[PDB]
Amino acid sequence: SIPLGVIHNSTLQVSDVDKLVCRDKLSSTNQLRSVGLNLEGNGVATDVPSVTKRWGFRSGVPPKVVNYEAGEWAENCYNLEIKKPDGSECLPAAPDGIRGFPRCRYVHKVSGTGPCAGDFAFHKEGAFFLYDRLASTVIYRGTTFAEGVVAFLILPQAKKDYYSTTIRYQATGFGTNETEYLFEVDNLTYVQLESRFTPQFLLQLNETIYASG
Amino acid sequence: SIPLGVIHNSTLQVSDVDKLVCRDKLSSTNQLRSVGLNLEGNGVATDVPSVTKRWGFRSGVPPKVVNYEAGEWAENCYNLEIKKPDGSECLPAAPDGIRGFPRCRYVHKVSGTGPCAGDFAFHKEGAFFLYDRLASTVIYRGTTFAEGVVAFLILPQAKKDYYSTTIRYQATGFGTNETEYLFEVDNLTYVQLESRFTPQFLLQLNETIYASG
Amino acid sequence: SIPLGVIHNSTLQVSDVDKLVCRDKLSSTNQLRSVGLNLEGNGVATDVPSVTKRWGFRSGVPPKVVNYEAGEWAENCYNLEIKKPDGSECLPAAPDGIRGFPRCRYVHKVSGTGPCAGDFAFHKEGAFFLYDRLASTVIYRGTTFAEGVVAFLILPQAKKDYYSTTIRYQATGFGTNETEYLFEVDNLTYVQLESRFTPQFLLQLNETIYASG
Amino acid sequence: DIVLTQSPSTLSASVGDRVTITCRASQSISSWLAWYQQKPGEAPKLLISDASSLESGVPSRFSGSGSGTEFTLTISSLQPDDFATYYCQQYYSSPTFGGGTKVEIK
Amino acid sequence: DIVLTQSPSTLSASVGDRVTITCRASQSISSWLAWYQQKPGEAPKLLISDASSLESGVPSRFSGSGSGTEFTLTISSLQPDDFATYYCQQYYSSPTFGGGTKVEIK
Amino acid sequence: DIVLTQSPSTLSASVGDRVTITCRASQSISSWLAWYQQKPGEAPKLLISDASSLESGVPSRFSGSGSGTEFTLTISSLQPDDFATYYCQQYYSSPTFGGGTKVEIK
Amino acid sequence: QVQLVQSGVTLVQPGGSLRVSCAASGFTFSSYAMSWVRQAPGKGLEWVSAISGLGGSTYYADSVKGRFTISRDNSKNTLYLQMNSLRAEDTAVYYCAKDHRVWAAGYHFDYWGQGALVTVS
Amino acid sequence: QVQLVQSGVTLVQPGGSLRVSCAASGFTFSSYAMSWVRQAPGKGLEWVSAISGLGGSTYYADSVKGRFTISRDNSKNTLYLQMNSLRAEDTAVYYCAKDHRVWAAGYHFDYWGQGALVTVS
Amino acid sequence: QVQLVQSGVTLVQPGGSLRVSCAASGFTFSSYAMSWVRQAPGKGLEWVSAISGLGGSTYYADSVKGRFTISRDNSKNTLYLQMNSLRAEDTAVYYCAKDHRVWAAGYHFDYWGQGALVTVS
Amino acid sequence: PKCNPNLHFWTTQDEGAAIGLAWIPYFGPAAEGIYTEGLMHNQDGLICGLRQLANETTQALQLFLRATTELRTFSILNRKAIDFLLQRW
Amino acid sequence: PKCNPNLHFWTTQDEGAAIGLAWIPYFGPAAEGIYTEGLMHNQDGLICGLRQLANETTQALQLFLRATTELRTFSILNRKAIDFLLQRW
Amino acid sequence: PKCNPNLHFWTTQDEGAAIGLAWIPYFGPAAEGIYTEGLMHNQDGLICGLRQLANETTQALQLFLRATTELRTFSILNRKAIDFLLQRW
Ligand SMILES: *[C@@H]1O[C@H](CO)[C@@H](O[C@@H]2O[C@H](CO)[C@@H](O[C@@H]3O[C@H](CO[C@H]4O[C@H](CO)[C@@H](O)[C@H](O)[C@@H]4O)[C@@H](O)[C@H](O[C@H]4O[C@H](CO)[C@@H](O)[C@H](O)[C@@H]4O[C@H]4O[C@H](CO)[C@@H](O)[C@H](O)[C@@H]4O)[C@@H]3O)[C@H](O)[C@H]2NC(C)=O)[C@H](O)[C@H]1NC(C)=O
Ligand SMILES: *[C@@H]1O[C@H](CO)[C@@H](O[C@@H]2O[C@H](CO)[C@@H](O[C@@H]3O[C@H](CO[C@H]4O[C@H](CO)[C@@H](O)[C@H](O)[C@@H]4O)[C@@H](O)[C@H](O[C@H]4O[C@H](CO)[C@@H](O)[C@H](O)[C@@H]4O[C@H]4O[C@H](CO)[C@@H](O)[C@H](O)[C@@H]4O)[C@@H]3O)[C@H](O)[C@H]2NC(C)=O)[C@H](O)[C@H]1NC(C)=O
Ligand SMILES: *[C@@H]1O[C@H](CO)[C@@H](O[C@@H]2O[C@H](CO)[C@@H](O[C@@H]3O[C@H](CO[C@H]4O[C@H](CO)[C@@H](O)[C@H](O)[C@@H]4O)[C@@H](O)[C@H](O[C@H]4O[C@H](CO)[C@@H](O)[C@H](O)[C@@H]4O[C@H]4O[C@H](CO)[C@@H](O)[C@H](O)[C@@H]4O)[C@@H]3O)[C@H](O)[C@H]2NC(C)=O)[C@H](O)[C@H]1NC(C)=O
Ligand SMILES: *[C@@H]1O[C@H](CO)[C@@H](O[C@@H]2O[C@H](CO)[C@@H](O)[C@H](O)[C@H]2NC(C)=O)[C@H](O)[C@H]1NC(C)=O
Ligand SMILES: *[C@@H]1O[C@H](CO)[C@@H](O[C@@H]2O[C@H](CO)[C@@H](O)[C@H](O)[C@H]2NC(C)=O)[C@H](O)[C@H]1NC(C)=O
Ligand SMILES: *[C@@H]1O[C@H](CO)[C@@H](O[C@@H]2O[C@H](CO)[C@@H](O)[C@H](O)[C@H]2NC(C)=O)[C@H](O)[C@H]1NC(C)=O
Ligand SMILES: *[C@@H]1O[C@H](CO)[C@@H](O)[C@H](O)[C@H]1NC(C)=O
Ligand SMILES: *[C@@H]1O[C@H](CO)[C@@H](O)[C@H](O)[C@H]1NC(C)=O
Ligand SMILES: *[C@@H]1O[C@H](CO)[C@@H](O)[C@H](O)[C@H]1NC(C)=O
Ligand SMILES: *[C@@H]1O[C@H](CO)[C@@H](O)[C@H](O)[C@H]1NC(C)=O
Ligand SMILES: *[C@@H]1O[C@H](CO)[C@@H](O)[C@H](O)[C@H]1NC(C)=O
Ligand SMILES: *[C@@H]1O[C@H](CO)[C@@H](O)[C@H](O)[C@H]1NC(C)=O
Repeated sequence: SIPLGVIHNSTLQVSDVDKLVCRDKLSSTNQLRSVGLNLEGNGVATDVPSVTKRWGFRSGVPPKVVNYEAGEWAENCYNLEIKKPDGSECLPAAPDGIRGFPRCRYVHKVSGTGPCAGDFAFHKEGAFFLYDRLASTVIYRGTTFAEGVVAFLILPQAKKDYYSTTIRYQATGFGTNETEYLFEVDNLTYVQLESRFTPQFLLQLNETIYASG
Repeated sequence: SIPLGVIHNSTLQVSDVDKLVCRDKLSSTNQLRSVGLNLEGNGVATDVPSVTKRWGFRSGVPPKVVNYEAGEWAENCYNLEIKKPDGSECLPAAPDGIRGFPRCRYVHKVSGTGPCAGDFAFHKEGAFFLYDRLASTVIYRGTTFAEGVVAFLILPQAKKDYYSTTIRYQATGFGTNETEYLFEVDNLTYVQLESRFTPQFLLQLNETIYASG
Repeated sequence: SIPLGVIHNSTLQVSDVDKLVCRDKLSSTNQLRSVGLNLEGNGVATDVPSVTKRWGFRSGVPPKVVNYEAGEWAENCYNLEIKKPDGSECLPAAPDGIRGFPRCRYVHKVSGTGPCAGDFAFHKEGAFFLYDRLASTVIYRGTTFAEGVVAFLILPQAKKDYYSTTIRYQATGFGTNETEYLFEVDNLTYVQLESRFTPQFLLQLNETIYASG
Repeated sequence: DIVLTQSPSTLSASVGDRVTITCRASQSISSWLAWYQQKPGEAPKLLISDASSLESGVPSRFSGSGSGTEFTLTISSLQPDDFATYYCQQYYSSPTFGGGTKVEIK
Repeated sequence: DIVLTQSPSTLSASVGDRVTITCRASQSISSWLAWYQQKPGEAPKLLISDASSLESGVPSRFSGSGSGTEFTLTISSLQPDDFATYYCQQYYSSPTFGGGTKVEIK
Repeated sequence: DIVLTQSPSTLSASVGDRVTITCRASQSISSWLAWYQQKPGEAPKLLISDASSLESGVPSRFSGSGSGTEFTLTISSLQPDDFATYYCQQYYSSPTFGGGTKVEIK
Repeated sequence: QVQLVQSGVTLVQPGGSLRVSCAASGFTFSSYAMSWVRQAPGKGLEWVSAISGLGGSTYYADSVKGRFTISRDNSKNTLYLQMNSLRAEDTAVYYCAKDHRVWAAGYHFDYWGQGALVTVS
Repeated sequence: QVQLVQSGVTLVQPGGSLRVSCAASGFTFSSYAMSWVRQAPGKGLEWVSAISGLGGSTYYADSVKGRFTISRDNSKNTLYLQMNSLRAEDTAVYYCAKDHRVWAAGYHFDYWGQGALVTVS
Repeated sequence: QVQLVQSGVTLVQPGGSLRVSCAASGFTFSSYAMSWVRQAPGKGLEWVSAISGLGGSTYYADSVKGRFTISRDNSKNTLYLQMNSLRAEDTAVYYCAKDHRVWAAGYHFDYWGQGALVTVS
Repeated sequence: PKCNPNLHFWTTQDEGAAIGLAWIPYFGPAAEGIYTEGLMHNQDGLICGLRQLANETTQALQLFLRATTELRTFSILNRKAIDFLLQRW
Repeated sequence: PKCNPNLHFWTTQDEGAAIGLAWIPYFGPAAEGIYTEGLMHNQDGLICGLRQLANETTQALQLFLRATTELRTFSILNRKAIDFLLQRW
Repeated sequence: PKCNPNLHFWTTQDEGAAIGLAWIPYFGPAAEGIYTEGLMHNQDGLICGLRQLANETTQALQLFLRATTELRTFSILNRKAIDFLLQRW
């Protein structure tokens, strides 16, 4: 059924079921591992709005959860605290055990509102939402995560194979061609956002208007 | 310890521990499966009252849960929403993940009351309560299910092996030789129930008094 | 990685990974078992205060849970119902499934208060807190348990291998060199406690002042 | 692990009388008890299932009841055929028997 | 498990006209549909992905849309080259085809 | 992964004086530190466990303390025997040593 | 209809062994389970061991666990029992017995074989 | 650039077998997946089976499950297909086809091989 | 009472191998664990590897992982250490060392063997 | 007793792999139209013995669940498999 | 140190299968009278080494639980078994 | 497409066993300083094929999770191992 990857002579192969190995003795299980991977490696437009475009909502489907043992650093983590504009929550709480993605570089924390037509928040292409050593089909309320995927692997019997910035936002529409965005520096000072703006550029703007108020 | 069934030459055998097989290579696990089965196949009196007679209550025992991969269609599903006549709940809520029995033909939904002497609702002979791909020792509040059992099986490496009516009721006593019953057509129009009455007969009576009010 | 014990010729050996056995066929898994063990066997000072000294509090760490199949009788079980002196709870509730340590001899139930600096209650040396067939890294609010450890074992294919007193207390400080203690006989009658006093001695004092009020 | 107690050990009584026999246990049991008969050489026979459910082809004189640990077996209007030895089979947790109960005449 | 329905079966029409073709299914589908062309002997060609995303190197006359089950394909200002046979490839749950759609002139 | 820092590197001092020695680390540690002595050829000896628990058969002059990263070792009223080289053994996460600490006279 | 056939009796030395065979007819031999009970002379009853209606589950008394091996044959409408290492205590009348209930429940027994007064010396 | 090479055609008897080989060039042969579709004469299309971009995942139509065995070779920039037990219905033009998307998604096909009108008798 | 016996010293070529044996007496050899530490001349200390009190758990420093193999014998009141593939850096005085605590905890060491100034050429 | 020799069931498509892109959740069905609904008309007494088998299996099954603390068991068949391995190896 | 060479324990009857009909819940005990209470008087130093063994095992055990996200582990012994299989196969 | 041939990861120290006494919780770190942070600069196209592999694997992975009722799966790799065993035995 499911694929599985191997490491023979420090390089890669692939085999579902039928490809024998009279070589890989599979000495134990600690070499057998499962690995997450972020999509930043694929190099998508990792701005804020496309995220909203890369996602969606619906209902009738549950969440599901899975375990991996290791992943990748995050140049763009994401957390959300959103309510429907009536005042009710969009998202469900994060259950016990789950915690934010531990190892971030730019936490794109957000609040805002919008019609959350759907009691859960899936990825559009069917990606994951990568928490501490865990993935989901969906997002949980008020918790850091990252986008990524998973693979499963075998290893041979030789070896094994920090600031955490905060960033804030506001927005509306939120799953719409009318979706709005804003960037925080202060209580009051905000700005209309563009896809151009990087974390570094906005971090720089924590000096410009940080001086000019 | 536990039994287990096999399929050799498209027929059945049985073996606990010691019976060898130098034949069944057991090529994989997807052939290894676990199956639920409804008692309608055994052909009991599948009326409403005997259900109450086929069950009971007590406490001091927990619930337990188990997984199966497939079962059988239901000519008689059952759901319950019952309170003690004082006003308190009899049953506990259905925890997360669990959902009604998906594939029904006659949903014998019920409400009513009665002394629920026992914080859980076991089967009397020690059957199950079959939810979506899951069984229980007990019933959960406000959720469809069915009665049935389970077996475990191996298969060879060849192959693999809709309306959902609603029905409503009322009742009291509920675990008693004094248990009462009623059948709904309208807000007000009900009738004293008999074990004779089938789903089809009462469905027909959704025409007779449906005309005569 | 992890150790594991064996029973060859009704005596003990040890082996992590590499020590072969061309002897132990490992006929099945029911012989493979996991066992808890109480520290009373090691014969520590099993008074009340050292318990508080044998423990502590902190936060940032979760709880973890594990299963064993059998353990040992308890000459000193322990249960706790403690709040911070402001009035708030120290401990978290015991989740579902978990229940008190079933098989006790002297239940040293307690209440009291004190600064519970840390949202969880670990053991100091890194022992366990042994509930019904289960251990924890921590304690749960309002539930019997015992202190102990675990081992894992294999057995050969031959064989397999009551009052429950109540006792009550009060105390303050509770993780301090200023920790206080009291022993209950009545509503009002208490006494300043000493490490000398055994369950038997205090049980005897349920006659002396039980007469003298 | 559980043990029964037939009581009385036996009886020496005559036709037409009514007799009850008791049967106790060390632990509580539901209506999951049985009764039997057999004679010195004969293969036995079943009498009641569940402690009250009479069997087929048996006189209605045979009757018993109880719950928990105490359990009875009352028969009026005896017969010669009724003077076999009788037994009390637990089947709650293990199919346990006990000392049995013999019958005779003066 | 799912089945399509090309409609119309074909057409016999002339240059410059505009034509739409329909394509139905037995079950609801998103914008996960495609279109093709091929001629009596030629290897086929792709036209649209997702039911609206036109391909490279294709005239802009080619256009279609829909959702759920109903799906369209509208082309104005036809050509001789446009008079191949066209097809409608589901790819929601299984890469399903159907009866195809031929083109000609009077 | 963790590294220590004995400080001072050594000392050249005389009898009767009191001396403290420091011992730092790259990461915070509880009272899970030790101390030792050994001479140019001699097998070593233990002095303190946990950073304050003195050993058996040792003078009470030997004393130290600390927490986290900073850790001390104070001895009054020195002796010739006290002029061995001393060391500081981490045992929090890995049994780590460092540059040691030598003693002498002017 | 229910026609048990308890085999005849044989003498076996201490420590020996034996294969019993009780046969049955009059019903669906598979739908019901069977067992074994013994009565030494001048004694009461004692359950021995039991089987599922199909042979998956086995159940043995503690006193003879491992010493005795139950078995049946649905095809032949036949019961068996293999036994070994036999002591003097095993001298008794072993009966093949049928249940009241069906499908490997209801240990309480309906019928009773003829019995065979097995002996040791 | 994208240069499929559909092999030539061969006659095979009923129940026989065959190994197709389509070759490709013009891109990263590994980054994309492939499949097979058939068109009998005077007929429409029919998906056969498909592969991952690397060979882990396989996918077969129900009608030919087990009868046909897909395979590729990333190193040789080559596709294959092993087939057997062949019926008359299999007489058709089998095309090696490339996806629009990349990395073993997007079953909808970009390119089309030349085809080979396989026959049975 | 605690009487360690560090074996004598031997010269071994580079890349060679060796089996050390430290023996002990004066206590319950099983109840305590042991380890190895080295001091090259004019140098400080360096932990090598360690063992449980019974031999289940092993622990090795990173610098020598796989190169060295610890072992003991509870019955003989004896320690061992197998080593191989030896470099020049390994030239040092290897000590067999006992803990303060008991039952395979308390890496901090109570006693110290005599040491053996192992060499490479 | 009564016994339905016929059978009709609701398996899942755990595999079968007749899959396009609907495997994704966001565009997939909710919880229905997902279970294959296979029929059966094979040997009649087969399934009667099967129902019998399950009814028998119930006993040890309850004993097992009784004999743990787990709520939601999922580890049975894996345990049975490894048991079979040991029983052969 | 101190060590009790004697031992008395509270196993479960996972099997033993001395079972009538009380396996059913509704007529069964609640949670008690279910654990067998076996005694032991075998080799004395055996159990002392055993207690020792557990106290040693604690370390890697905590590291393991620390090294996951699971709350309620149940998968240890199965993992150990399959590890042994690989170690032999 | 784009692909970072370099890689930097955050594994756990499930083992490695460079351990003193900090394995204990009460004196240990909270949740951080616990994950090893290993770097990588090996074969470049290796990891590109790897990322590719994961992106492909996603499909069957979702089908699997869709095809159960479990919330928090943990049983995959054990299942794969035993599958491999059967595939060899
Ligand atoms: C595996 O599959 C088998 C079927 O192949 C199935 O066996 C079935 O078990 C049930 C449970 O015993 C059987 O139903 C029993 O039927 C008898 C006799 O039936 C006649 O009489 C009753 C009552 O008069 C009528 O309703 C019926 O229509 C028939 O005319 C009943 O007497 C039994 O009832 C008593 O015992 C039951 C068991 O406790 C109780 O459920 C019931 O309440 C009755 O007990 C009450 O009265 C007792 C009197 O002493 C009292 O002591 C009790 O405390 C209580 O108050 C029972 O209904 C059914 O016939 C069996 N089927 C077959 C074909 O034999 C297994 O159940 C199944 N396994 C599993 C796990 O499901
Ligand atoms: C495995 O790894 C591969 C990469 O190697 C990755 O494939 C990537 O998939 C996404 C999803 O389709 C691709 O993004 C698409 O790009 C096309 C074309 O890009 C141009 O045009 C868009 C839009 O104008 C620009 O934004 C972009 O910058 C380029 O200029 C887009 O047209 C696609 O958008 C439509 O389709 C998407 C799929 O549904 C939707 O997300 C999107 O909203 C658009 O759909 C909308 O419009 C439709 C019009 O008919 C309408 O029908 C819909 O209902 C909806 O309203 C899309 O953004 C990306 O290019 C792929 N990468 C590569 C290298 O090809 C896989 O996703 C990855 N696997 C997993 C599981 O992650
Ligand atoms: C495996 O089994 C072994 C037993 O075979 C068991 O080892 C036991 O470990 C405990 C924990 O250290 C040992 O208890 C220690 O005993 C010493 C000395 O005992 C005397 O002195 C104390 C205190 O004066 C008296 O109470 C006692 O009755 C004796 O007279 C104590 O000094 C230790 O206390 C200090 O260290 C402990 C460890 O942190 C702390 O729990 C305690 O609070 C003390 O620390 C405090 O003071 C320090 C002073 O510097 C300070 O730095 C700290 O921060 C803190 O404030 C300790 O009580 C016991 O003797 C061992 N048993 C044997 C036979 O040796 C293992 O624990 C067991 N494994 C597991 C996992 O359980
Ligand atoms: C933008 O930069 C300012 C400083 O230049 C940040 O304010 C500092 O925040 C840190 C911790 O976040 C505090 O320790 C300092 O005391 C703050 N300094 C002042 C002058 O306020 C500010 O947090 C940055 N913006 C964001 C969104 O993080
Ligand atoms: C009895 O039959 C009536 C119709 O004959 C049902 O009423 C219809 O219910 C459906 C959906 O349940 C609605 O779409 C119709 O509009 C209803 N029609 C009328 C005239 O009310 C009624 O629900 C049936 N009874 C029960 C209990 O289901
Ligand atoms: C101290 O002993 C007294 C009796 O000597 C206990 O009081 C009895 O408690 C039992 C149940 O706990 C009751 O059934 C009796 O009726 C009580 N008798 C009296 C006279 O009160 C008392 O519980 C004991 N103390 C503690 C803390 O248990
Ligand atoms: C492993 O691969 C390297 C180059 O990648 C090659 O030099 C070597 O011979 C290979 N060894 C084996 C055993 O395949
Ligand atoms: C506004 O910012 C200040 C710090 O600059 C903070 O004290 C205050 O709580 C903030 N208020 C809101 C509403 O965010
Ligand atoms: C399988 O059973 C059928 C009849 O059920 C029989 O004809 C055939 O010979 C059997 N084959 C084997 C291999 O047992
Ligand atoms: C009574 O029935 C009508 C529909 O016929 C419905 O609108 C109403 O809510 C019902 N009321 C109650 C109390 O069930
Ligand atoms: C087992 O140990 C006993 C003593 O403990 C000894 O007499 C016997 O020979 C041993 N047998 C084996 C097979 O090791
Ligand atoms: C005091 O003790 C009596 C029984 O002796 C009991 O009824 C009462 O509830 C107790 N009160 C409190 C506050 O504990």
